[PDB]
Amino acid sequence: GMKNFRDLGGNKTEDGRTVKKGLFYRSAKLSNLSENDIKILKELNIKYIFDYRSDEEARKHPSTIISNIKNIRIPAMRIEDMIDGLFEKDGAFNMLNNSYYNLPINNPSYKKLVELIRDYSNLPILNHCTAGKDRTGVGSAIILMILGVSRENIMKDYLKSNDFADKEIERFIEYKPKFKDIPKENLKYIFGVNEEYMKTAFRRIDEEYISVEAYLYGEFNLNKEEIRKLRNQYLE
Ligand SMILES: [Cl-]
Ligand SMILES: [Cl-]
Ligand SMILES: [Cl-]
Ligand SMILES: [Cl-]
Repeated sequence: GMKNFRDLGGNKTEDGRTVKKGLFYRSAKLSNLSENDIKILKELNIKYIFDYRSDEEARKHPSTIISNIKNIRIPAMRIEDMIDGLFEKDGAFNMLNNSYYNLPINNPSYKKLVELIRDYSNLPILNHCTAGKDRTGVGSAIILMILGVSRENIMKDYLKSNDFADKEIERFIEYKPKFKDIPKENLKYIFGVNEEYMKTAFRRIDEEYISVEAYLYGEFNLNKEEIRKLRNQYLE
């Protein structure tokens, strides 16, 4: 089917409301969808699929076409080798952390995503990258910030990608049995997500802005009254 897929609805906000279901979805890539997968997405009435991937990723893994669903792609970024040097100075843990540091500020992809979600007529939307975990992690976190979800609850939704990671780790060990005794928690830094990555994205926000509200105003021109309006539309 479709991997790492979930509705952001049901998350609690700091003001006591809950995000409405059926408006914001996130997933991993949408290539080689079955006709049943297409039926699911059509029955959810999704209007836009928002793709964070690079030109090369989209060329190698084109999304399946769905009648009546419009696709918008804007790149949000500018295995054996990763495993060996995983924790070294220039290794994959440090490099992925650095990617998260660079994601939330001056991002043309997230700016377009926020522009889309500012109008109810554009919803429902689905946002995805390749694994649905890093670029979609920060983009979905931004949606949740706009909606008023706490950092603790943003982190919980972010870490849900580790269920997909567990399946990806098993798939990888089938491909390369020589790594069957690498600690699974170590492979999760590559195939999954970790609190430090999202904390690095938060830290960039906090270094640049005194509050999440200031960040949303500075990066997306979302003033307080506009945030109030969106919350009244999208929360129950
Ligand atoms: Cl999954
Ligand atoms: Cl900016
Ligand atoms: Cl092997
Ligand atoms: Cl944490």
